[PDB]
Amino acid sequence: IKIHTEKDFIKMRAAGKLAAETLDFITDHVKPNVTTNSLNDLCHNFITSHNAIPAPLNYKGFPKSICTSINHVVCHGIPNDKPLKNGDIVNIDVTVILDGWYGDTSRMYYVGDVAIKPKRLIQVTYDAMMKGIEVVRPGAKLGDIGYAIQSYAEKHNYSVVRDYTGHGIGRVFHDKPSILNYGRNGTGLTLKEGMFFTVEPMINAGNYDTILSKLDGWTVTTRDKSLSAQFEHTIGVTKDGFEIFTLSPKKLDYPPY
Ligand code: MET
Ligand SMILES: [Mn+2]
Ligand SMILES: [Mn+2]
Ligand code: NA
Repeated sequence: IKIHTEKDFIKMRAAGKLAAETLDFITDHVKPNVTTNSLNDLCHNFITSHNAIPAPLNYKGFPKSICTSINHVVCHGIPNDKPLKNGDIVNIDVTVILDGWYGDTSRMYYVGDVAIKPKRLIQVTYDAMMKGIEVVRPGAKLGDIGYAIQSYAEKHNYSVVRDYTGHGIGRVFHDKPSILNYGRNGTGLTLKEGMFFTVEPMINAGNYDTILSKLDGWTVTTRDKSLSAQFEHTIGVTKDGFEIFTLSPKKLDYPPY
């Protein structure tokens, strides 16, 4: 696990800011009848016009510049030509590379008028992410992150996806260690100043089991077809706490926006 210094923190602040600015920008474009392919092109040109690279583009063959995951899609959805429908929920997940450093962040968006139950799932997911980030400091352990997220989700009768995790990040997209979204207090490796990683819980309204698309090699869905929501931030461990690199500059942290 790589230990970074202040010079690298400066670089990660800039990459994370741009990733978060991409998500602020896309907000007003998420409407009924818009396709995820349209949203991908909007984000692509925003990213590149800011002197940066969309990390997902051809990453392990991924065919688009962002991930867009609708309703029972858990993560890694591929932008396509289907119109978004009133009542849908969508995760938009952006990663930019700026001067060689990766900024990774996602948020949930409402499409038109959304029902009470999807809105509850979204809110719980955001809150759970923040419970996880909030334990981070040198001497805390990875399992403390997972316990905080899992406890918060499960107290609301939701489940935590096990098969996909957060990750180290910096000059690499996906580095050590794996940041599990479930766990037990006081277990796992010890956090240290200078570590960078993501916190990206996926929370299901039903059971935690997921399925990977046999057809596109990427799209993950809930096995029970229940709704799933996700938020993500890129963070760093400081001398006595954490720093989030991907905060929305416009304070568009969670919907409604
Ligand atoms: C094809 S990019 C998959 C990236 C994943 N959504 C992440 O946040 O790491
Ligand atoms: Mn991401
Ligand atoms: Mn990530
Ligand atoms: Na979803």
